[PDB]
Amino acid sequence: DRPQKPFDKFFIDYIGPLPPSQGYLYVLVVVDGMTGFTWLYPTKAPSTSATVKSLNVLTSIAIPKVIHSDQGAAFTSSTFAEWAKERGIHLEFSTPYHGKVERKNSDIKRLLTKLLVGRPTKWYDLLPVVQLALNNTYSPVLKYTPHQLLFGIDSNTPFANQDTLDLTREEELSLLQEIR
Amino acid sequence: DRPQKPFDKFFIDYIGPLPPSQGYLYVLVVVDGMTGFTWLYPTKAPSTSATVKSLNVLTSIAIPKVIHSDQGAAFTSSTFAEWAKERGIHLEFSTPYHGKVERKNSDIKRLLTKLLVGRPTKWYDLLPVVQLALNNTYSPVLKYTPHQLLFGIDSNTPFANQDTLDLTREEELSLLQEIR
Amino acid sequence: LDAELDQLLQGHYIKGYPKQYTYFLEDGKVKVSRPEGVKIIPPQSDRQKIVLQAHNLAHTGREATLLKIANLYWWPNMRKDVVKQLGRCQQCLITNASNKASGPILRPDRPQKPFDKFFIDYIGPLPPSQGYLYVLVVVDGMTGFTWLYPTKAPSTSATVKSLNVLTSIAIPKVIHSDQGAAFTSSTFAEWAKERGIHLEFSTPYHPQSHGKVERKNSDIKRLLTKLLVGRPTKWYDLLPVVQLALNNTYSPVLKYTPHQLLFGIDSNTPFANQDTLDLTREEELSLLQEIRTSLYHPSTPPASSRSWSPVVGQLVQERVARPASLRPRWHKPSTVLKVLNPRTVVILDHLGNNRTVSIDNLKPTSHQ
Amino acid sequence: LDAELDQLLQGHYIKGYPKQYTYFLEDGKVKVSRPEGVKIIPPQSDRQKIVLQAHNLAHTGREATLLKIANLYWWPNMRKDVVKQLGRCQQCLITNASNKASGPILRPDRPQKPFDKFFIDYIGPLPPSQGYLYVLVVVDGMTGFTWLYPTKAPSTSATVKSLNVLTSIAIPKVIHSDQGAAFTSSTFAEWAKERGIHLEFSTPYHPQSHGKVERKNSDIKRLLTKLLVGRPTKWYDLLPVVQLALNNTYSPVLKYTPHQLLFGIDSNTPFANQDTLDLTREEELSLLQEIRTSLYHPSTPPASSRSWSPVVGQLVQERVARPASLRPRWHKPSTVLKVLNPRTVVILDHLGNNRTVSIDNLKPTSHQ
DNA sequence: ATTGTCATGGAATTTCGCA
DNA sequence: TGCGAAATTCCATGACA
DNA sequence: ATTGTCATGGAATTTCGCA
DNA sequence: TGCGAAATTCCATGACA
Ligand SMILES: CCN1C[C@H](C)n2c(c(O)c3c(=O)n(Cc4ccc(F)c(Cl)c4)nc(C(=O)NC)c32)C1=O
Ligand SMILES: CCN1C[C@H](C)n2c(c(O)c3c(=O)n(Cc4ccc(F)c(Cl)c4)nc(C(=O)NC)c32)C1=O
Ligand SMILES: [Mg+2]
Ligand SMILES: [Mg+2]
Ligand SMILES: [Mg+2]
Ligand SMILES: [Mg+2]
Ligand SMILES: [Mg+2]
Ligand SMILES: [Mg+2]
Ligand SMILES: [N+]
Ligand SMILES: [N+]
Ligand SMILES: [Zn+2]
Ligand SMILES: [Zn+2]
Repeated sequence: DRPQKPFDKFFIDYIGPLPPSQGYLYVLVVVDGMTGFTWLYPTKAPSTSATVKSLNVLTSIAIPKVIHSDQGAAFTSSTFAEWAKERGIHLEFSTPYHGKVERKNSDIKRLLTKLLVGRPTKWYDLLPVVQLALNNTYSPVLKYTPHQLLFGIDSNTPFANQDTLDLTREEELSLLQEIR
Repeated sequence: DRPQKPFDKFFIDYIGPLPPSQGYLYVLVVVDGMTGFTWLYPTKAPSTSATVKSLNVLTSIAIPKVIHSDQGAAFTSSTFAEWAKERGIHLEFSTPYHGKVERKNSDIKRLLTKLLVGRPTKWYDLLPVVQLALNNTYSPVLKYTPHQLLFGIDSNTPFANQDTLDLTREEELSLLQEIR
Repeated sequence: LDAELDQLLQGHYIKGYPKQYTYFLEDGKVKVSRPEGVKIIPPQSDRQKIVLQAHNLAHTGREATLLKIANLYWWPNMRKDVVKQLGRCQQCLITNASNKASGPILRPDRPQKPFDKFFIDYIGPLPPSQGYLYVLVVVDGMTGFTWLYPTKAPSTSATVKSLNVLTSIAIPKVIHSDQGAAFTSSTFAEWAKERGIHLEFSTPYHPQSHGKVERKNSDIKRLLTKLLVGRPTKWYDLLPVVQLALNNTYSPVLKYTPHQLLFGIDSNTPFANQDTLDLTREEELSLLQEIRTSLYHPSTPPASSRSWSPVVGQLVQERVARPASLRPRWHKPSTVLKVLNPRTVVILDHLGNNRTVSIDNLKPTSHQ
Repeated sequence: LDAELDQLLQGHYIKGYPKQYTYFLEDGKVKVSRPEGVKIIPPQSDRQKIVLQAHNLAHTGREATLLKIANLYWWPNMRKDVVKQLGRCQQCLITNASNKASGPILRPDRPQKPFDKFFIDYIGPLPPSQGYLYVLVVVDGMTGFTWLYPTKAPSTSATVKSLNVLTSIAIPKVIHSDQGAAFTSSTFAEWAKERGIHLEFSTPYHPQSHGKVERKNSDIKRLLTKLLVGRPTKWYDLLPVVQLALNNTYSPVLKYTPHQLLFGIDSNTPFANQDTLDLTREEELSLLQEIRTSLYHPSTPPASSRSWSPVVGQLVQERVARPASLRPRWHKPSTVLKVLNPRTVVILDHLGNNRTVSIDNLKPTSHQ
């Protein structure tokens, strides 16, 4: 069995609805399996159309051999199937209702929630820095960040301040005022 | 005494009034002394202004050392004197009331009169051919046309048909109908 | 196809396939173990389609196309199949640049006499001056002697009016010009024929062909510029001054002014040359005929190391004259009918018209 | 003046005036009998005015000016007085062309890492497509890897929006560009500083300085053209295709695609290279670091036979960037403050500002 | 106080297949 | 240890407003 | 069934003044 | 029959839309 590589498998998934930001509500999340590198895309809906529009941008930089997702409607549509077939991408689905990627996805949700407090509406603009944070974050398992593994070099934005990622008592009470 | 040359002396004089042609009435006649070459200029009047405007065209091609004329008002004005002085041209006047040039001037008047019959009004357009005729006309005294003497070559318009230059019985009676 | 590849698998020899390599089946495909790794040998019938796929990714030339293919495949003489395809890609042929230079320029003989040939052209539009916008420039081929006429438009009628004034002095055998609308109109042709003048046209969009007048344009603009420094660009009143100034300027290689070449004696202008003061006009004209025949004539320069020269029957492409944005710079291939000289040809353009054309507006079609 | 010429007439010797010639008075002027004929020797005090008259007829250079003068005059060392005058003619100095070539180009080292330096530029305006008119082109210096963004204008704000999308992936140390309004605005500088990015600017009107991106523009337009042959010029939907196509094209001199240089492995694109299938990612990244350091680097070419190179304190002239019709192509002379490298200088422009400037936009002022 | 570049396709040169 | 032909490298040419 | 040119100013080469 | 310096010639460079 040949070793795991970048572009072997992209894991995609939607996050949202979120509070409106520049008219956007969701985030398409793409994580490369091998490097753990994350790309994020703001969408107005978790539809096949929004997915294609978003992945079209990504696939003009790099094309995965395999896309993996859950059985979200956007991903199981025949339009999405046709789109993938045109690009020679194999689609892969986890069975309904049930490592490195799973952890990364957790970090994203948690990192997002920590920043949409006091400014639940300014996240559109924050996406670039979210990604840079995520991709220049040290991996405990491998000795390297996703940046390092994708490009084979150090980054010019090392995030040496490994941030709390937890909610302070200020934010815990400010988040329970948000729902109210 | 050094030999006579082109541009040594230009002989100028006015002919007219003529019947209107394109609003022009006179002809300024310029004959180079040595070569017998003729340049003609249509003017609206025999004034210093019209002379300067005309000679300005000629003197952008060749400048005479000496201009010779009779004591026409246009030539004896102080404006014309100033004009000549600016260009380093010596002015020369024949005494009031009294060779090669004299003959050429005769030919011009005669050639003009032969052509302003049946079309006393179309002479403006004929000036170019008048000049070409005059300048490619064989000189009995020297073996050469003015063209040949100015440029040192044969012309591409040789006027081998040395024309009558006289008035036919048709033109004699057609000229006495013109005055009537 | 599958036939050739069968013989190959059972150890037999086929021409082109080196026998010293191990050929095998795997995943239902004929493979071979080459020093750079294992490549698939597609059947001959598959190959054209593969090359096309490779090439079309970015419409790449020989090597870049080959490098894509070599990633997955090997077969004998790959580049021949690549080149075959490049030669058939209309988009590549009409869009790519040439990488061959024209042969060295010709230096045609100087016209023998004043008035043998005029070169004419328009300069402009210039800033408005007295309502004029253009200059008609007329250059006598033998002497360099030049006449300037201001015009409102680069039109036949303004050309006709100006040339009537000029041809009062002398009539030229030939007037040579580019293919501007002013000079190619039938009205101008009638004007020429009327006077025994033959019109000669440069090949289209090749101003070098009448380089004498083009070069004089430069001097005219240069002197106008110097004279107008720090003033408003009122050039109309300067035309006559520039004419006179240039006609009486020495060419250092010639040691003569165009005026001297025309007349054999300076007129009353500053610093008039006095050397022939003691000769008769006849002696002067004799020395002139002599000076005119012994003028320096430049020679054709060495060819660049990668020049091309036209051959009858060759495929060549005319340069698009005014290519729109994002459109090809070259016309479809055409055929050389006649080689007029090593720098000029007649082509048949696929429409098919005859067109006489400068080599500088041609490239040889690549990959035959 | 009249003193020197007095000694001369009474047979005495003066330095510069060869004693072997017969000098005399005539018409109240000192003359001499030279092999070419009899010339007037004007007094020293007259000479400057004479040269000026000669030169001003047509603002002629050395020889053509001399030839006018020599018609009437002789004095010792005429050309020195001619040259003195040419060097003082503002109109000639700012209008004439240079006849010296720049020194040979530099071939700066390839940036060492991806993301060390971006070269950026706009292409356009192009035909309208979905209301877009321009393309922002971003080229990574080390890899050649390229990003394309359609814009409505070549503005800071469209640049900022595009670069925010790009810098989501990685932040570069330096972004290098020409001095277009979009890149020099203070808004863009704040955007750069905010992110630790240093802005580096090419010298004005010298697109060679950032030749990487300029050259990529060519390939972008070339591929767009080929793809649009026989269709209307709807390029917007093609940008992504062109980006991907070019990033995965081999440079034949390099034997790599920009994608390979960026990632060390092909993604799932046609004809993906399979050579490192058996290496671990870590082994692959190790071979990559190695490939990156051993890429062909071109060398500085031989100088042309008549090149000039800048020296501190030299008078030079900046090229006018957008010369109006009939206006000089060169600025007034200025002084080289510093020679940054043999191809770039700082000059003081008579105003006097410091300007950093390409040698290609300079000529050395003639006649010192 | 900064700096040309690189696809292209014939030609030149090197390597390959074989002996 | 050397041949003919294929493969590879070399590199002038031209175009980026 | 047509075609580059030539001012320019440092450099290279030739000629001059003198012996 | 040779020197130093002036004169002349040579010629690459660039611009004619
Ligand atoms: C419409 C008919 N027509 C055709 C073209 C437009 N054309 C006409 C001109 O007079 C010129 C012209 O002077 N130059 C300047 C130039 C450029 C390079 C050179 F080597 C030289 Cl000797 C001269 N260029 C062009 C041209 O072809 N530009 C692309 C040109 C013309 O009248
Ligand atoms: C306004 C700021 N600005 C300044 C000038 C206008 N500029 C800008 C550009 O992007 C370019 C450009 O791409 N090219 C094309 C070109 C020509 C020759 C070459 F060698 C290369 Cl490497 C590229 N030319 C110019 C120019 O200077 N024309 C005279 C240019 C720019 O943005
Ligand atoms: Mg989901
Ligand atoms: Mg009278
Ligand atoms: Mg023209
Ligand atoms: Mg022209
Ligand atoms: Mg630009
Ligand atoms: Mg550019
Ligand atoms: N010829
Ligand atoms: N460097
Ligand atoms: Zn193609
Ligand atoms: Zn001047």
